[PDB]
Amino acid sequence: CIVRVPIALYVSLAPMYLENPLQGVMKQHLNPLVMKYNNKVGGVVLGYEGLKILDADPLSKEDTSEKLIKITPDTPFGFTWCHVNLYVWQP
Amino acid sequence: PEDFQQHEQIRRKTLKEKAIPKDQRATTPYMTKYERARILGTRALQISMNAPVFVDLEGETDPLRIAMKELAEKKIPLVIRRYLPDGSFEDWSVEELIVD
Amino acid sequence: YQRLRHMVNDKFQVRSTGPVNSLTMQPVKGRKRHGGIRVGEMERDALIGHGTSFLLQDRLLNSSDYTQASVCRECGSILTTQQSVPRSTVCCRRCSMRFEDASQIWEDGQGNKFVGGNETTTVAIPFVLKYLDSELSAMGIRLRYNVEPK
Amino acid sequence: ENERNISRLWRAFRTVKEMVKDRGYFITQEEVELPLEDFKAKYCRKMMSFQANPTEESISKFPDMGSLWVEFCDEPSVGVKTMKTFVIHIQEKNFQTGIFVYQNNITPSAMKLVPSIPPATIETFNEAALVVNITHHELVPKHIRLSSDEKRELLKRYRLKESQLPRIQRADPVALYLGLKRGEVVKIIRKSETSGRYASYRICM
Amino acid sequence: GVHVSYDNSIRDADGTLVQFMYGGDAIDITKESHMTQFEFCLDNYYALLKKYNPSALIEHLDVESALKYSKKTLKYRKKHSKEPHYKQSVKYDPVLAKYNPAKYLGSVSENFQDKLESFLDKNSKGVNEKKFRALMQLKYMRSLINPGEAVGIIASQSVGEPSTQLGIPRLREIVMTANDVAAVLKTYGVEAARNTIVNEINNVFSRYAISVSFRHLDLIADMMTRQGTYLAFNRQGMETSTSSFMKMSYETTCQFLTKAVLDNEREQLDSPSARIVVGKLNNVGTGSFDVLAKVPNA
Amino acid sequence: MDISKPVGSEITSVDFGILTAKEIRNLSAKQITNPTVLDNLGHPVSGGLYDLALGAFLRNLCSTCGLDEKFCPGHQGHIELPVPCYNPLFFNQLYIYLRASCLFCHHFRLKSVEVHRYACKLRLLQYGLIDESYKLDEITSSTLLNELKSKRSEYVDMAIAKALSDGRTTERGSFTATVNDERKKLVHEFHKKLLSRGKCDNCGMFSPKFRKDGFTKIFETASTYILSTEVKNILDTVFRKEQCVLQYVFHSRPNLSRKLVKADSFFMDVLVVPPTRFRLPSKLGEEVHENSQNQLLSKVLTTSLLIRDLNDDLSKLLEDRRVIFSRLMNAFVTIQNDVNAFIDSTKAQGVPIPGVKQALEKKEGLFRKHMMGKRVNYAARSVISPDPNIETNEIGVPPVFAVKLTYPEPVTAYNIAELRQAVINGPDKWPGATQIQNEDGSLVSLIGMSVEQRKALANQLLTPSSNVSTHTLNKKVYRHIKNRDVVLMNRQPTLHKASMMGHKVRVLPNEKTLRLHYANTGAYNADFDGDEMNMHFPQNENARAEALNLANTDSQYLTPTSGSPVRGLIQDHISAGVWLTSKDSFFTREQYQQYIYGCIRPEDGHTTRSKIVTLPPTIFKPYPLWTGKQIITTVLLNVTPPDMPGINLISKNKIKNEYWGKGSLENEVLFKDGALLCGILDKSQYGASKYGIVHSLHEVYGPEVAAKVLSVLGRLFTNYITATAFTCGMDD
Amino acid sequence: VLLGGFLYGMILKEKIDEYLQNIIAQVRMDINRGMAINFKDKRYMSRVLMRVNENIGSKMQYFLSTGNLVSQSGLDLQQVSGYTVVAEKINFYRFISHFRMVHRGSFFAQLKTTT
Amino acid sequence: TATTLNTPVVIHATQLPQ
RNA sequence: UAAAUCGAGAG
DNA sequence: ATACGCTCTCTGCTTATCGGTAG
DNA sequence: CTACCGATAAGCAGATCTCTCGATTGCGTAT
Ligand SMILES: [Zn+2]
Ligand SMILES: [Zn+2]
Ligand SMILES: [Zn+2]
Repeated sequence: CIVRVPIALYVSLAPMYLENPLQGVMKQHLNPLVMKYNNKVGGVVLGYEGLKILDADPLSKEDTSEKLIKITPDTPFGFTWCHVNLYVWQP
Repeated sequence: PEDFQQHEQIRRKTLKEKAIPKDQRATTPYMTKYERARILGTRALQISMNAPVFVDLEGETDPLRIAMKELAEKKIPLVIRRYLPDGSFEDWSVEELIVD
Repeated sequence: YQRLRHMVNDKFQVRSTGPVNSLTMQPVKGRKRHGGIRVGEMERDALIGHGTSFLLQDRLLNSSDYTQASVCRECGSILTTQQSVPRSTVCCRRCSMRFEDASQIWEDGQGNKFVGGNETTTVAIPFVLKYLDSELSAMGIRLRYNVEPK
Repeated sequence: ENERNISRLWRAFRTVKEMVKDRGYFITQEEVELPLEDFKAKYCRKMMSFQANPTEESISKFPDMGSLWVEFCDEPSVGVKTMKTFVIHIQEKNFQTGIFVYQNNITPSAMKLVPSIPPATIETFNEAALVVNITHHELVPKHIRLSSDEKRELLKRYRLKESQLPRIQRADPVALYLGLKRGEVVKIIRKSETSGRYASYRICM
Repeated sequence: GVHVSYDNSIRDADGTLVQFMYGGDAIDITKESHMTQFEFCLDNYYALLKKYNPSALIEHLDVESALKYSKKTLKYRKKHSKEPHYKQSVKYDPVLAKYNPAKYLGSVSENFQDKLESFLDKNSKGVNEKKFRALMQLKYMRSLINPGEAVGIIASQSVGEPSTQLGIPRLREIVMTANDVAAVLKTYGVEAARNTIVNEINNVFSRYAISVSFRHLDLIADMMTRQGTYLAFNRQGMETSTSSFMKMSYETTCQFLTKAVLDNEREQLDSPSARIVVGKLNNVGTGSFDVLAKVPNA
Repeated sequence: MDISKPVGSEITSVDFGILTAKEIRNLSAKQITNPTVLDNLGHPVSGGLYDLALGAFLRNLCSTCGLDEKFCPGHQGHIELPVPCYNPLFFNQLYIYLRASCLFCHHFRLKSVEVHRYACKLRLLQYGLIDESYKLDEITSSTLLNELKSKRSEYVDMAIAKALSDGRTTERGSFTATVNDERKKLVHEFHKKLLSRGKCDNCGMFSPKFRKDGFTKIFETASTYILSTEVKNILDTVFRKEQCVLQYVFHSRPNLSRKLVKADSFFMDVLVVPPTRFRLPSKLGEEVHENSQNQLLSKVLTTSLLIRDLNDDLSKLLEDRRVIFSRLMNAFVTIQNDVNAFIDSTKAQGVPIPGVKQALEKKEGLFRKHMMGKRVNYAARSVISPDPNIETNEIGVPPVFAVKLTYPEPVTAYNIAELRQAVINGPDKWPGATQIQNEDGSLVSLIGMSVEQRKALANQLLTPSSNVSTHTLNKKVYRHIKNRDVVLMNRQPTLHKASMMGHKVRVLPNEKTLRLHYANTGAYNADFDGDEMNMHFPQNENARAEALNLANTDSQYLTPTSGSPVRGLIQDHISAGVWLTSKDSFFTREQYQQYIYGCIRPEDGHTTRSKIVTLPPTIFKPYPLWTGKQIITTVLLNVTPPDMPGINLISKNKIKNEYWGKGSLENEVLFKDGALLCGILDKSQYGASKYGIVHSLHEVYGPEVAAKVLSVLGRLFTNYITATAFTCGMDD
Repeated sequence: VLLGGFLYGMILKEKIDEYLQNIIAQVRMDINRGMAINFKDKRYMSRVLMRVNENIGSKMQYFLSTGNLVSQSGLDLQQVSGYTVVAEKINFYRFISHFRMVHRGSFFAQLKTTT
Repeated sequence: TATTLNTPVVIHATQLPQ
């Protein structure tokens, strides 16, 4: 009864993770989302896969290695969307 | 999961409509005073919170000084997004901008 | 020569974190109470005039009455949400419904259990905004604050 | 004052001829600079009535700009008898536009036939307002109507919505002189003290 | 909220365009001091040339087209001006209206270019004429007001602060409480009203011998006359404004709150007054753009 | 505000809508009954204005939420009004839409053709097509009226369709100042002509004229009073019939919600009591004065109980009914006036207590006193005293301010060299820290701590986080305002923007007054006869950037009023210039060298050569002399950047050529290739004057070089006046 | 110049007039409460007097400690507040100056025409 | 715990579960 | 711990 | 002794009663 | 002939910088 649920979250990235934004999103939010029941999904998240960061410039190729990440005004943190498929377990 | 998809699609479609293509923009190529100030402040904030260090540290401790050192060599990895009154925005990377 | 009575030990004051006017959360008024200084209309307009946007936003907002208040996404209200007694989250009241008509159930200290209304998120505002919200909902006017990332 | 009234009448006629020429209609300076002897030997008011048509250049810039009829009343006042007569006359030769002149006053009954027959717009003017041309005064700059291509280009240049431009009220004396219509953007050439001549705009509303 | 946009056109927070070119030339008054001091510029030609360093200011700037059009319009104007202003059919726009002064070198105002030409035509004197005009035009390119300047605030301060030193009541008869603007508007139209406003709001300052830059009087007059009428600076003029919170924060908060709530008015939080009331960053200067960070990994 | 607490959501916009009775009864945590705030023994009376469930009150855990006084935001309750009463905000709206109707046909007294015409005009103004509606008016028996209405409706719908399909107006309307202006004009003409109908058009039967003597009461004449429930029902029926026509008079953007506008919004079915947190009692030592809002709500609750009892007495059942009816009517009127008083404090009949509107109307209201101009934190005020040796871009912070004001610097791998020793110093040993804001947001204090423990804490500033969730953040130290920081100095009144500049802070060791260089005198229009001014200390790097770069004292040389300068030395230095740059001014080798090193000390960066250069003596024989002109020349040569020529300038001063003797040429000033060859420095050269030497240095070498020149000129003229005086006397 | 001794006498006179009016209103209340009175009995005089406010001195002390003129009868003065000045006594110059200053009135402070 | 630094602001399901 | 009104002052 | 009833300005807008004009 | 729209004549509402101190803060009556 393992379901692959494609979620689309709005995560926030620290300055220390501008070098590995993928690993940054994984370490900040997805890792704090594994093995915990999620009501916004429905089951218990066994794992994740296919983390994909959206872009702030619509005029970029789908493989643009550099994507613009909007920076919040008051703070040095970035806020951006990410589409990612979670291998959730629903009883 | 279906009204959400329409919401996301409309968001990104209006985003692409507003976003002026790179090879059509008609804004002043200099990095104006306000833009320079904000770039320095934002990159300084980032440096304070353990952002990547490109430029060499000659004993500086004020993050605004490290930001100024990065701006001297144009190593600052930011992008200005100049907004037109209509809402259309032109993105200019820091490097493309000629300061003073 | 005459020594006038306007000495410096009466006319110097320096302000840091401390007493706040609790209904509007801006620092209290007074040298004796260790109160802050007014940055009025003529100072705000000058701060804007220099183009200093972050400076004005730090004097006016970030230092005096900055607060991270929860807002319900759908109903668009600030002073409607509340904490939930565990048997531990934040839920709303206006767009939540009593459990008599209906997981997503949360209980108050009165025991009145509700369902739904979990569409809330943090927004940074001046507290005087919350007080104006109250003093307007007293008059029957409702201000709905739609958040950006719906 | 009969000679004085004739002199004022000739001055108003010259100003009207010039105003007709300004809108882009076939008049020349020889007609415009029609001296007092010319006015006496040609018209010394129904004889002062006439028709004007666009020039070829104006037609190229304004494809829909039609014929114009200019009239001068006899009785110092105008009633629905004359105004309906003028509307019927407009419908008789199917003029796109027409303008009217009164000496003393016009009744609201006559004014009740102004929006009577759109889109065949008919305007109305006095004589004393046209004794002196307003656009000749130093303070008023030059105004120029823009073709819809020019207006569209102006709106796309600044990414403006139509009403976001500065407004000029449709009742402005300049708008009445140049016969502006709502949505017709005007380019104005201001001779500034600090920048010389520069181009601004105003949408008529 | 009246600031400088990126079209080099000044407009309110919402967007209602106030003027298209700042003062007609978009020159910053804090950088206009030594723009017409040609003899000074020539004497220190080498120092100025070192300070501007046109070596890296040509790889991203066009010169030829703007200079061509400026020459063409200069020749056309010298062909004209025998006749008064109404007969002077344009057939040719000023360079600033057609070309962006901050993107095309040589896009300069008519009076400035004419005075520079007069100087170069009365003073025939290692510096040549072409290099001197290149340096002067680059200096003009660097003497433009940056986008996002609170020109409304600066104009208000520059018309109010010197007014501290006929006189102030005359100001109140022109700015606040409606030769006479009413007569010239009812007879000659709206642009004559604007010119009369500027002239009378200037000559009172002149009689006090305070130098007041016309890039302020023009902005004031073009904000007053934005509706085609003689909108004074009182609550009557303010009533025609998009953002509610500014009007509530100004005066008669009850009447404006009623009018806001009866129309279910949804103000878009653009005015400087509104953005503070709701806790967001301002819309002038440093906040007039976003900042986004490039990240290496995909 | 903390930079390490990021906020994602932002308020795009807000919209002003009326709250409805049904919505209130759903949100409320409790409805309050009795007009007693709190019973004796100190506890609050359950069901009163205060309560456990209206917010935690004075060490009483809130019932609604379950959190303490600090952690309870407060919750909103409501008052069940027995009868619906007028809302004083909308009384003029209710009184315009109460008239202009036929009480029988339940339409307006205007012919429905005109009503529909205005409805479609206002619908076109909803979308911004202002000119299209002016042609809509250009359309000119009863069965043909339906066709005329249908034609206008088709015209409007098709114009809307074209504009939306043309990319000219989206689904949310196009509202701007001009379209707003025309909409306001249209509605005002609508109402002006809507009262012009004294006799109905749908059924031509006259109606009584409603006459209002004053707020809280409306009278009919054929005098007669009319109950409020009658007015509510009348306008309810009218709005039901004309919902399609008022849907476009009470709206400006497309009502995408498609929610019908009622007459219930115009009436006070319920009063809303703010959380107890917003009506806490005035505590003054022993004195406790309850809120005026609490008193007004108590009065309304009393009137509610009285009128409810009169109603119940009438319910339990001639002459007794007559007296009870008169008393019930007066209870209605009194509760109406009490509600009007709780909202507005000037419509009442009876000095009067401030109402909720009175907390907003004028200055000292919630807008012009707590939103526009707030009261700021991390700031100081004092009296200014002059101080040369301050670089014209610096301000001298007293040690008192220098120990109080603090900045949160987050600890890095590169900062623990100095923040560790700042923590070791303590909150008193300048420079040093007063607080450590940890990874968990806890603010560990240093004020009451020992130096041993302080060093022990310092040894753990830059440790890894053993919390999986706080790995992003790091500790902050609230360091004292050091010498590198920036401060926004302002002096009220702020007549212009240049009066609020940004200075770099120098931590003077001695006295409690803000020490400021002379040059900024005209910039702040300040004196030193006890003038007071304030220093604001920004707390984040983005704020430091603007005062350091955009509002920086260097960036402020020319006032935008005319582009003229408003800097330049003022009083002593000007006369020291008229004397030092005279022809009589000759200086030996020792004197000249001391004057030059007295102001261009190259140990911090005054001069751009790192080794002072001199000038050949003007008079060789008999012994090496110099001139003040040469002093100015070598000062300029030392301060001016290398690999660049000197200034060339021709100008004048205010001293004529007669005040120096016959044939003199000192009135005209000449700089040639960076050397002062003629003329005396004056007010015109340096001072509030345009095109002088300092202005030229500003224009040529930049603003920073002009600032350095101002500092060096001030220091030199001071060191010259402290070795040579200048005095006014009675013989003068 | 009203000297403040004449003003003191005037306000004292008005206060004792108010005293008499209060006792007359007390008599009226007793007459319209059930009577049980006899005007020629010292017992009834002591009964009426002891229930009314005879503390005229504290009203003068109020007029001094707050400066607010509570005049039941409208006077010929054009203001109502600001009559008592604290003698700060920081200098003998300040103190001796207190006693030589006229005031136009708190009315005229808030005025536009400066004639 | 559970703040914007550690929890997504808004987490939606792109499509139906699969 | 407040908040108003009156008075006294600084610029 | 105390708790409960309470006759100094300036800009607009809005309301109003007297005029006609036109079917 | 009456109804509808102007038109002053009168009546009415809202307005005309920060900061430090001090003092004071209700009669009146029926119990
Ligand atoms: Zn909610
Ligand atoms: Zn609570
Ligand atoms: Zn009817």
